[PDB]
Amino acid sequence: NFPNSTNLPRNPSMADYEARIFTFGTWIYSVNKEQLARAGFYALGEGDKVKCFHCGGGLTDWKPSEDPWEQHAKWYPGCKYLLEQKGQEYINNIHLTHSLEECLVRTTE
Amino acid sequence: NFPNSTNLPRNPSMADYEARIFTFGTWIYSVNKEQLARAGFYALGEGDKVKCFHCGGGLTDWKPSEDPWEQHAKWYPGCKYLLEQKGQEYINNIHLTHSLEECLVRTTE
Amino acid sequence: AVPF
Amino acid sequence: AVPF
Ligand SMILES: [Zn+2]
Ligand SMILES: [Zn+2]
Repeated sequence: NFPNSTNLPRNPSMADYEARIFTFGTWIYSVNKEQLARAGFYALGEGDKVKCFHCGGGLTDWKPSEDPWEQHAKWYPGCKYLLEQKGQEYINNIHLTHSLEECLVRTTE
Repeated sequence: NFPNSTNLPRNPSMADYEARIFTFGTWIYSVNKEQLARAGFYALGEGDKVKCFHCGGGLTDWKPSEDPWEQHAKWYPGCKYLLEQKGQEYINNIHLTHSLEECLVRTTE
Repeated sequence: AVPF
Repeated sequence: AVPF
């Protein structure tokens, strides 16, 4: 069984998809809202600031390209919601790729 | 639609598990027989030699600690039976990890 | 993107 | 393992 933290969302009022999309009413942003919503994010009404309804992690300065799920796992690998939705390989993969890049860059000292 | 061969196994007579475990009658080898069978492998009867019934890849010299699925991917990433069975992120996972290990050992020149 |  |  999972702990205090973990099992339990940091913002239960946002666990539902619907609940979150409704925060992206006025989405003047590049990054797709239906997508942000699916990844578990909801808008804070402060620019493109979003936050996960579970681990509570927040992301800003989204780039046009970026995939919610990747950024989610890239910074908040430990989210339980994320593990349930995208599994281990995904998370660990997003992360192995980066570690690899750091290592291929280190050949430049 | 997804090719000729890829679509078609290299040894249809070994497409069913039951068919494969049998080949493992006398398994005096460390690696588990049920597991190999599950991973698509069967025994040629030439020692610990095995061959995937679909991509036709063959492995030997198994170490006690090895996982059928991992070495199948470590060596035969392209097998379709593997992709259906263990998915994309799994395969790439195994390969990235190796790629990382290499780069980390390259700091040693 | 970025954390906050 | 090793391939063959
Ligand atoms: Zn989260
Ligand atoms: Zn195969």
